Amino acid sequence: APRSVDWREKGYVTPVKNQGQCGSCWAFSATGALEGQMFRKTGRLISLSEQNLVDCSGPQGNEGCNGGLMDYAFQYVQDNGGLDSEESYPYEATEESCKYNPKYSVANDAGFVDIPKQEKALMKAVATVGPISVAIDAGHESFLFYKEGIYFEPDCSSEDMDHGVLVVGYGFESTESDNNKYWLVKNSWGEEWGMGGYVKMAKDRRNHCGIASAASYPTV
Ligand SMILES: *[C@@H](O)CNC(=O)OC(C)(C)C
Ligand code: NA
Ligand code: NA
Repeated sequence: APRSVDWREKGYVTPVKNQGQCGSCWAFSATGALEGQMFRKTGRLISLSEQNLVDCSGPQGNEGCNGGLMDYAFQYVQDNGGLDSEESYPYEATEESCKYNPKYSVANDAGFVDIPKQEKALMKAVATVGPISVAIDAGHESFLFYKEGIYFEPDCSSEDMDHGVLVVGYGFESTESDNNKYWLVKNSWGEEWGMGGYVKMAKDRRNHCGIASAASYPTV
């Protein structure tokens, strides 16, 4: 596979968004992955509505601001036959009744693909598909204050994830400890967090923070 990949350079990735004080991380991860696959299909980058997923994808198993799963969101889009644009169905950071309107749908999918729970399989998927939805353990103060560098948290769990994010690539940089490899991860806490809203997560350090344990993407 390539040693470095950055799907932002190829135009697959919208700007960083902010979920606010709602547990909708899973909706931002899913829109990010579908935004990439729709651009790969059509050549158009269109920002998609998280509020649409928060309000409407409960029948697929999601729970609004109390959590959800990207795969449940991809299933909703398939079941529903559409997903509205971000401009048409803006984000309010609170759960409300479903207001989906197919006239303003700009995306679709036909299911999704779950990646084997190995970082090597995640690398192959990032290298060949585009941005991938992933779940991580972000429940540590170090993750809140992250500014730059390769994030490594020794108390991070590989099994108990609490936050959905989006792998847009991977790469490397020389470090003190010679643990030089990272996943390039888009968060949804605004661009003031981390590095313009991105974080470099330690790669090939034993599935650090669980980044390869629930990885998937939508099929378009
Ligand atoms: C993020 O706002 C809420 N966390 C969440 O839904 O975690 C997973 C279920 C692990 C995606
Ligand atoms: Na919070
Ligand atoms: Na279903």
